[PDB]
Amino acid sequence: GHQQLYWSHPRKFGQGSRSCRVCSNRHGLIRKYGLNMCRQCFRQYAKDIGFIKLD
Amino acid sequence: TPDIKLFGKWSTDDVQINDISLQDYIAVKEKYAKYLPHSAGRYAAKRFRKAQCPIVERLTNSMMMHGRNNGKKLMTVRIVKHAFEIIHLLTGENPLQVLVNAIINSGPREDSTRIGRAGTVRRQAVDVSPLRRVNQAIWLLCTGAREAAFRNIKTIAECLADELINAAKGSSNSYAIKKKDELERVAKSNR
Amino acid sequence: FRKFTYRGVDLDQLLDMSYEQLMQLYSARQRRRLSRGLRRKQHSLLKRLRKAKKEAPPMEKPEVVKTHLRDMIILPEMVGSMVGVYNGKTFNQVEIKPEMIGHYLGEFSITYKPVKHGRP
Amino acid sequence: KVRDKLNNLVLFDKATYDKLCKEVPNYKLITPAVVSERLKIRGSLARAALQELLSKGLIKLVSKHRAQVIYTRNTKG
Amino acid sequence: SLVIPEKFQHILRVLNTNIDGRRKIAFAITAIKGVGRRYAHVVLRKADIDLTKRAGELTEDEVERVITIMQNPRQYKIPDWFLNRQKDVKDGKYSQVLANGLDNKLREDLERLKKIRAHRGLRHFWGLRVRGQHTKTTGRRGRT
RNA sequence: AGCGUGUGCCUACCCUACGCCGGCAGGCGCGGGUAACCCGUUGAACCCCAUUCGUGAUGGGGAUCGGGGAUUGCAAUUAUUCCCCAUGAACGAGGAAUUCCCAGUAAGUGCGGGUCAUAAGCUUGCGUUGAUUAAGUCCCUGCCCUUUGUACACACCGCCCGU
Repeated sequence: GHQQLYWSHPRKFGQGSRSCRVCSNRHGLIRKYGLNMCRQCFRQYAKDIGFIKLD
Repeated sequence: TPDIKLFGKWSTDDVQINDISLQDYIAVKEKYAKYLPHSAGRYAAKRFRKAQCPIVERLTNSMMMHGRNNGKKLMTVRIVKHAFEIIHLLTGENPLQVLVNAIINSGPREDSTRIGRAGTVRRQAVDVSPLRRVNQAIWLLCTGAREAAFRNIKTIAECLADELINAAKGSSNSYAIKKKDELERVAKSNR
Repeated sequence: FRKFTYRGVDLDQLLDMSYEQLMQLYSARQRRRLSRGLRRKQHSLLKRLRKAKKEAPPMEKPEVVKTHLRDMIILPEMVGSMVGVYNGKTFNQVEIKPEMIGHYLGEFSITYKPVKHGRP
Repeated sequence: KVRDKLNNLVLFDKATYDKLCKEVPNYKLITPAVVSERLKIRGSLARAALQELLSKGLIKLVSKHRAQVIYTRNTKG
Repeated sequence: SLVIPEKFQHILRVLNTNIDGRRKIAFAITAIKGVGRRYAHVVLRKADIDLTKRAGELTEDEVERVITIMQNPRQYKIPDWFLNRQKDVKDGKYSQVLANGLDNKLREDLERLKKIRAHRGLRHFWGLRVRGQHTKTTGRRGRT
């Protein structure tokens, strides 16, 4: 029963159901407004998104 | 018709200041006479702009201490008004005159300064500025009423009432007069 | 000499009743657990666990069956059964007394050792 | 440094009632705090006695509040 | 009225415990182990006794009615969710316990856990915390 | 009152007015919003007024612990969380020492966002009430410039003499 017990674990909810869409890590995710990455990747690619640190 | 700025129900006129050194620092007469002890603000901005504040407003502002009472201006105002009620019904004297004569009688006129290194006990006698006289007088009245009204059945509207009249007659049964004359005794002990 | 009674009913009375009223005979969490759904999605292990419990040794000490399921609520039908449940390292072989009802297998297998401090 | 743990009576005995009725309308300031201090009774008991004296008409009201109330004697003239 | 009444009972001896008579009846009965502030108002609402009287002037028939409400609260229309001991593991009855059934039933439940050898019983036997909280930083008054 | 947020790609998990049932935690058919339109005029808290309490480890304080009921999830036991009744410990303004701040500031008080299936004693923002003291100093802890001294330069937390 390798096929039916290989990934029968439900990852429907929880932290590991989502991941970073830049580098695929599961720590420090930003889910607000659907960015779906960690803080470092947003800080590195924040200029081309259009977010400016005016304040 | 604004014939007289009646402080709720007390008249701000016919009040006598006995000391001439506190004449321009206590403003209750004919210019800084309000209906309430609560004004707007911009009074602690510059250096000497707090000398133009009404004395009952300064007492109300110094009434609130010890964490759980900061900002509650309405509650201190109604303590002040009730205390004025017991002061008027208790002696037969106008309550603004009792406030003026207590601050003059409870003002420490000579101070000792800590001088030297940290730990050594040396005091040098200096005299107290007239603004600082009023300032420590109000602070002493407030802390005397505060430590009188603590873990006691007697309310703060009565504990504040007994504290000024004991300072007004100089009976030295009040706590402000107690620290005033031990401070004068310490300043006199080493000059 | 004392006879055990649970919720006003007897042991054989508890055996010869069903889950539809046994949920109200249980507590709040156990009613929610049994009323959640069918024991099919992950509890086919539980299905074959009560099957292996329904396997009957003869009139002696019953044979021990061991499992990794710490989330098993003690049914009344499995009183007087011999079981060792996994705490992570070994199997604590425990006798099912007629008092187990309303609990888990994780209630009766300790994980941490009781600490005995020495010198700092 | 004497403790003197106060044990206030929950209701009036004989001497407290006429002591109150002869001395409390002869005082300048009357509040339940000073009545409880002078007559060694409870705070709510002093409030009930002062409400009775107010209903009798021998005490005039000055100001009422949820914290404390202010009472005074009648004019002797 | 405000004068002390005759045979004003000072110390009330109810259910072999000591009860002061100087306290309010909604609060003087709360000194009994097992009954608190919330359930005291319901008892003096089922019985026709006002909440404005002290405990020291009540007499035998009203305190006897209150003791009946103590011992048998179910048929005086007290709701079933208001009770402290519900759905018993021994017999399955709704009851209110007043310090004797309370103390001996808590003792019997603790020895039941210690006999059944659940980890709640082992933690009660060892003298630790059972509700699952951190012990590393607190509980410094455990042992010397 | 003011910052906000709201049906998401694999990705399913949104914010909610209104009606009934139930003490409550909660449950079902119903309508809006992909947003200055709907929650929403965001009937927030502290405050204000009126009773009860009366110096009593007390109606302060809610730790510990027993029983019961709902929600999330495949799964709660080492109690996820919430609700109900009991249980009512220490604590009487805190030693030596030490942190932050000077105007809508400290402080009191609550509301949003982040983590989030279930979710704030943390953090970032927001609003309400709203002060005492001071317009100075180099004494302490340090910083900038000039002059001088040095056996230091891995730089005084350095180097070095003797039993």
